Amino acid sequence: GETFEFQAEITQLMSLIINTVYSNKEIFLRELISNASDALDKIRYQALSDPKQLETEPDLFIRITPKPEEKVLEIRDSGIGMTKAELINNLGTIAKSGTKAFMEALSAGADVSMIGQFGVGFYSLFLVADRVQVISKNNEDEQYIWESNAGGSFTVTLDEVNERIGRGTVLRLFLKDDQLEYLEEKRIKEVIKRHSEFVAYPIQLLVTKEVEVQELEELNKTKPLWTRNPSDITQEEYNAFYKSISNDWEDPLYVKHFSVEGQLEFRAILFIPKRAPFNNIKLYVRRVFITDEAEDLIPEWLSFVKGVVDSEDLPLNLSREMLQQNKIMKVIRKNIVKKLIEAFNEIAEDSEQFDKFYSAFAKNIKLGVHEDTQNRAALAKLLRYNSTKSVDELTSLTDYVTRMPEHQKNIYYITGESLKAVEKSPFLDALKAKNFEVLFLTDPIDEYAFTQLKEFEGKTLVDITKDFELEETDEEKAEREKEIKEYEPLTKALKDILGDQVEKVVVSYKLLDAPAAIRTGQFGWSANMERIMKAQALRSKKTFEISPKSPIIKELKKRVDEGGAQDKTVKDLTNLLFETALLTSGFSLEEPTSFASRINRLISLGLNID
Amino acid sequence: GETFEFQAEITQLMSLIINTVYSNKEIFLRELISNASDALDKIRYQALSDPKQLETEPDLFIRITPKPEEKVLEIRDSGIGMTKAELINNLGTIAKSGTKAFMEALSAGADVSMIGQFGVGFYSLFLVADRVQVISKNNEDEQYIWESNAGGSFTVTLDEVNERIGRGTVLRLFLKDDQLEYLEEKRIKEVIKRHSEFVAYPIQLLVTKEEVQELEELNKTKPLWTRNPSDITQEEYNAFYKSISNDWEDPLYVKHFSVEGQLEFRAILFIPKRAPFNNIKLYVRRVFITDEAEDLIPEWLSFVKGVVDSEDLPLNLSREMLQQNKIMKVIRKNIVKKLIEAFNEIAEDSEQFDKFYSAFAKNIKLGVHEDTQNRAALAKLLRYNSTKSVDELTSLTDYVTRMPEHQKNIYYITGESLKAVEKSPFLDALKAKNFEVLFLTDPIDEYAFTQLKEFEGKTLVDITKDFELEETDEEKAEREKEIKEYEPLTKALKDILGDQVEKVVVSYKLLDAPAAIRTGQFGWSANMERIMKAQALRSKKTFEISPKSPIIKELKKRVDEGGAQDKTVKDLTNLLFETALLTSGFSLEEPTSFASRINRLISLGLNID
Amino acid sequence: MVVNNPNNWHWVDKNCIGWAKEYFKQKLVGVEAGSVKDKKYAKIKSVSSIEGDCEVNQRKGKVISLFDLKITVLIEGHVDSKDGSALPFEGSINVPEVAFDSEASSYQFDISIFKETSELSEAKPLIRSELLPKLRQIFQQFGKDLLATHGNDIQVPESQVKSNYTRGNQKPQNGSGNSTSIYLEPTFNVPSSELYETFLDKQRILAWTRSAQFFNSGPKLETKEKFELFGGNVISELVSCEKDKKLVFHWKLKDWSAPFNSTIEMTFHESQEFHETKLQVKWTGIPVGEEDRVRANFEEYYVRSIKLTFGFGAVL
Amino acid sequence: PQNGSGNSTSIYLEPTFNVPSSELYETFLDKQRILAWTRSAQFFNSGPKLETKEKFELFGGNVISELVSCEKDKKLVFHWKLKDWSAPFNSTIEMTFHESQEFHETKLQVKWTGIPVGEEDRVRANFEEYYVRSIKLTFGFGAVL
Ligand SMILES: Nc1ncnc2c1ncn2[C@@H]1O[C@H](COP(=O)(O)OP(=O)(O)NP(=O)(O)O)[C@@H](O)[C@H]1O
Ligand SMILES: Nc1ncnc2c1ncn2[C@@H]1O[C@H](COP(=O)(O)OP(=O)(O)NP(=O)(O)O)[C@@H](O)[C@H]1O
Ligand SMILES: [K+]
Ligand SMILES: [K+]
Ligand SMILES: [Mg+2]
Ligand SMILES: [Mg+2]
Repeated sequence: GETFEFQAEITQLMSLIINTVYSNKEIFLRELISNASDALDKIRYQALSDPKQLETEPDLFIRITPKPEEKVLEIRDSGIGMTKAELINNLGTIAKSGTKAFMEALSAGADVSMIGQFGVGFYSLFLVADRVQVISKNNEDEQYIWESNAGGSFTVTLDEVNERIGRGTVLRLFLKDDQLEYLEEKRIKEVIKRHSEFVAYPIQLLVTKEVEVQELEELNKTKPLWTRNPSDITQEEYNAFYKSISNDWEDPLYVKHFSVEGQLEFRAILFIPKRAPFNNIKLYVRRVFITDEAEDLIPEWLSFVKGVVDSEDLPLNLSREMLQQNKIMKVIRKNIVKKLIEAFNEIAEDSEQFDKFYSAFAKNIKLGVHEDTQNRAALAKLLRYNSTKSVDELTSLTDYVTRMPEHQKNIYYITGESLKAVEKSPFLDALKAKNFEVLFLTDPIDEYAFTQLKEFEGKTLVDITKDFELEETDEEKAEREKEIKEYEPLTKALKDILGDQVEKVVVSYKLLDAPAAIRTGQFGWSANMERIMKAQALRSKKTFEISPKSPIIKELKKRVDEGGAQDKTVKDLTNLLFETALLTSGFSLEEPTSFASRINRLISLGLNID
Repeated sequence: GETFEFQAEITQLMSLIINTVYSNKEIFLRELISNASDALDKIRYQALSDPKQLETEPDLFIRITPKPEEKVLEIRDSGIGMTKAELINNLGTIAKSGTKAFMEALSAGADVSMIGQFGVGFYSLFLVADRVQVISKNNEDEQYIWESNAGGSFTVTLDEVNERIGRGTVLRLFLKDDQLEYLEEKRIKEVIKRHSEFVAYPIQLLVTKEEVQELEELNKTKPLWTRNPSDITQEEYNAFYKSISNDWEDPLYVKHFSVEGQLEFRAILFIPKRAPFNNIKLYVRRVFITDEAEDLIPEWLSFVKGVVDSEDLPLNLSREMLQQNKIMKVIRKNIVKKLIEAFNEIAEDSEQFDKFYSAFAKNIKLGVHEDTQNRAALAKLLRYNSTKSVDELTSLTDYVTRMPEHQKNIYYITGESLKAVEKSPFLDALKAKNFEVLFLTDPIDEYAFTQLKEFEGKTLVDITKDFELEETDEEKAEREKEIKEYEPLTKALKDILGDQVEKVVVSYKLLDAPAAIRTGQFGWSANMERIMKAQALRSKKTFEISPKSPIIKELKKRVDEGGAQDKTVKDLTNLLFETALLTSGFSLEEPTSFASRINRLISLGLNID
Repeated sequence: MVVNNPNNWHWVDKNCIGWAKEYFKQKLVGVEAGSVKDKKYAKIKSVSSIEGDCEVNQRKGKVISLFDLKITVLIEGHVDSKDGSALPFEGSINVPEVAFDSEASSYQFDISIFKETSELSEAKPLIRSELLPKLRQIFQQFGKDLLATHGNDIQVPESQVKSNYTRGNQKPQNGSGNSTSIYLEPTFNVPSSELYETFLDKQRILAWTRSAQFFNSGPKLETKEKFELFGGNVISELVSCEKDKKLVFHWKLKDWSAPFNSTIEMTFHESQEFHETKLQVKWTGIPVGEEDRVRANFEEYYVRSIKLTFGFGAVL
Repeated sequence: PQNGSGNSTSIYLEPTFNVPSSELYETFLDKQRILAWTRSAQFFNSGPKLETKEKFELFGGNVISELVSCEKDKKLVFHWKLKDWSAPFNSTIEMTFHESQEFHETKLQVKWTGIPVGEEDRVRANFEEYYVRSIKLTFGFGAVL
């Protein structure tokens, strides 16, 4: 019937674009620096074909001059400038991006990396400025003044009351009474060090010293390293770059600089620090900081690494500080983890460098084995622990299976409080007799990784603290069954005394010197796991096994056949051996006062005290 | 100088609202349901002054009828509708909000709170649809059709081929090929439950069952913040809690308050019965904005559930985040102030506070360690066991009430469990002087006591560490005379242990135990050292003996006979030292050596040579 | 579809996970290894599951695709036998990932043959000889045609584009709803002996729930026995159960209406190799607007509640 | 306007440590104890403890400090400067001890002056990590959660 055209309410669109688009008010400085960088790229692209276009102002700089006495924040650049028509068409029309039209005029494959693509980034200055006095100057026109106060209208007047400039645009910002914080030296340097730190052109800031001459300081003192080949970059440049992306004081332990070319164009310079920071990976589009709270970019267990990611081509939002329904992050997530795992393997090739990396990020590597599943096998080869044959240095799981004999089919390990407790545990005597290497786990996060891997190159991970069965000859099983049957009333005697403290009393041959020990029933929390869960701030049955070769156990067996199943002297000694085995196996002792009373009675008995 | 005006490039501005904003694509359903609620509020406001306006379609509803056969998502409402001129101005001009123009034309003190203020929310349906067919019908006009293909032009044609409706607006969304997920009942109810769950008007959904189609009301639970907390019953709060959160159980306590003035906002805060180990959602104009606000609720108080319905909040163009305005801190302190007052009301009840303290013991004590402004208010809720409260729990204010006149410090003790601290040898000293000692069993108790440091003028003193007590003039001379007599014994125990202890002093705070180990009142306690050495995500010792114990007296007799370097005196010294570590809460290094000593005493008792 | 992108400058997304599944349903099937007359033969019959991402995008006129799918298929066939004619066999092929920049040597294939015997040792070199090269050319061609069918749906023709930069880059009454069903497999480090009694012994049920109301005085749960959980809000009834192998419950929430009554089917898959048990829970009958609520709470009131009260596994 | 540098600013911190003033004072001077909470230190003199007008590098050599004045467990003034800082920029940090015998704590009033304008937030967050939390976790002089 009737066909109409879409219109726009100018008196209301200006309020929506300025006030209800950007979250923070400091974003206005990022867009004005980005617009200055785009204008400098236009005159630089024309200087390659016309050197006379750069003779009026050969220095390509960005100068910021705050004036507290006048409440004016002046931002001057030496870009291409705007003519009289561009101040009305490009700058006067909302959503009109002239820099985008300049990118569409040239052929595909140029060396242009301009930032301006939407066309509503200039109006963000009105969040802090009441009225603007943008002054422009082009080579093919005169010098004009663009005055506006976000009141639905602007005026363009020929400049005759201001200083003559060679080429570029001068942005005069009359800040409001409540936005006078952007006139000091501190607030200006915070926004530059946050959004426009890696601008290719130098950003000059006019500071005022004390008696009080005003000077110019380059805010962007570090140049972006992703624009260069990683082979030409030395070690000193990577250290200064790490001290700029983060607030750390020390040098990075390892640098991983890669670049993926193809369907997805993005670069990343990932740094591995020397200590754990206990986000960290920032994202940059067109060499401009977008956001650092990307959760689908880097895993949580891998978030210890520092660095930034240059991903110039990405879907940006109108606020230009958030990405839209990030399905590309999953492609960058798998690429960052893949490059970091390959970087971790390169560190593993060295001996002095991997010792510092593993000692500082031992928890982070083991957290990946517990949480990550697709890359669990790659991270398992990086685990380094101690063993009975590796008491001096840390050994890997790959070196463990190399020293495994031909008759061993499982990987034995043991957990505990510290290294001194697991090295003298009575559970190692059985494996040392059969020449079986047993790993040592000292950190509380070791158990959470082993109950998720469950297999390394076909070898099943078995904990010697739990109930496990060893392989022996057939003639040994025959003679051992007779001793267990002979010690049957001895095991039944220890069961009724302890009661519900243990699940069962069996004769175990995995003990050589210790009289008895306690093991878990292969299900539940182990001796170390139960103690750890009961000691967390933000947050199983026991098996009594005796050794048939100990002289104490043989003496207790002699008391059973003599009718000493209910004697007072035997009940004290069986409870004494039970609570003593709990201390060696790693269990928490209940009511240690009564256990100390048994020791005090033994001390008095030795001192001839009646 | 010529004075021009600001223009707008329609062909580019339209793309700025289509494929540059609204990060998520499910926002189109929320803004369309919100547009239906505003239209229903306009016809409802006119029905109070003109009942004839609500006579065409008296039933107010919002119907959503998905059609997977032709890929059409139809959304019909019975609002005021749009005339032929409104489809060109209100629905054909960017940033033109007819809803906001209707609010500014009302009277003073209106009860209607519409959502439409921006004017660009209607162009969000193009994220999932390539073309829309809006069918409107007003009382003072005919039924028209608003057709557009998300381009730069639209057509308005008189409706003569579709079904005649009484009053309202029908939106036919021709979904794209990749956005066909919004034609199923799962995605439809998911966005409504997430964004438009608390619309005042019922949202009807045409669901096909196994071809008998029926209508289900998606918003079954009406919002409760628009009502007074007095007439709201208990079962209404339980059904409301099960809707804002996926919890199955009933809320333990409900804190519904309302702040008036320049920051009028409603908030119904729920306290669950079990710890959920964000949780507080934000609502503006009966529309869910976001729940990722980190400055709205403290970290230690993140266990509380509920929503906060405010009105004066600066929203962005997408209505999914809040801008920095230095106002969330005012709502932050008001939430904590009301919850602290709510926690005090729970403390008035015995059965209600027992379930709250036993379920959120870590959260209450975490605020004492983290928060400092309300640290004294949170200390009133701390409950612990003691020597005089072995059965039930007692508060810190009840502890000072039972304190004698000669006591000036609050004594406590840390440990791993209640059975370990109840039999500790450090209690015999305070029990003799009739001093109550609290029992700290949780690992977070020491983190809270190391930050409070004072309760009603009483300094918190840990009996595990080194401290001093009161003593009469007759005992101060007797203790000094006995310490200098046992001086060679203290030096005899020092060189044997060496660096294992800092100093060996004769202590009189032990009655039954012959020896004990203390921290030193400056270092980490035995429990604190054990906690740090057991965290998955992550001090000097003092040897004090009791001069009244028969074991210590026998060890003193061996010193004067030249037995300072004997083999038997060195075995008993290391045995007694490591035994005191088990009672004080320390972990024994190399427990195999300690077991080898016990095995040798077993052989001595069994007449084994 | 209608795309309003002047000069194709803005990022326009188009999900193609649906079309990708239908493309593999007509390309992976029907391909065979060898012939039926030979003693060795195999052929894929159907695709097991297609999970991942498959979307096409455009930035400045170039059709980019960053798809990443997890392809798994079921394969049949027969191998040589020592006695009698050839014996049939079944198996499955598991692909880790199919990316956009993957080469021919990058595609991996996890061979999963059912009923592994020593006679079927020649089954692995069979698929690696003629079947694997046939799957590589299909995966490589998947990137070419994907940009050919969905590439024209976006990037409007150059007749309406006035940008040379982008041009050079182009190549009924009121009622209720129906129900649904979910499927999960939580892992527990516990044998099926006590894991079965965990859901039956009333003394143990009150441990990981802390709130229960049993109507009968029986020691443990029996068939056709109702009991309320979580303050009477969770109403479930045991109707069928096997000895440590099957558990069937009639789960029902108090907020649900009368015609809604879900059914939980628990199956025990204890493996003595790793000392664990995978409890396959086949939950059906849940409303469509309640399957996400009962699933997120099952990992908190049923999975983590048991692993923390009885210690049947460590969680962090 | 010529090319130069910016101005200077100041901060004030008061971290609470659970350690007497006698032991905490020796922590910042004993070279054997400095290597514990710093994990890397380079001293140029053979002295057992730090003396007046003595320079030493910390944290791999990026942090240059120098003791210019100190009292008996009461005052500790160091000249703090970073490696990436310019030549004219040289900050001075003062440490004042306040032993509280009633609570068994020591509030170390830190008066740090001479910090560059842009380098303000960097030296404040890292001070709580390399100086405050590092000593509390190495010697057990405070509970960190
Ligand atoms: N300092 C400047 N020098 C020259 N031209 C400028 C300057 N600042 C803005 N312009 C012009 O103003 C136009 C409008 O740009 P603007 O409104 O800032 O958004 P945009 O840069 O085009 N896109 P975006 O920055 O992503 O929001 C640009 O296309 C330039 O031609
Ligand atoms: N279903 C409807 N029935 C009647 N009028 C409607 C309907 N939807 C939209 N309108 C009209 O269209 C105008 C444009 O609203 P809209 O573009 O959706 O933005 P808004 O709702 O006013 N504010 P916002 O949604 O935050 O952008 C409204 O003010 C109404 O006058
Ligand atoms: K513009
Ligand atoms: K509109
Ligand atoms: Mg701009
Ligand atoms: Mg709207």
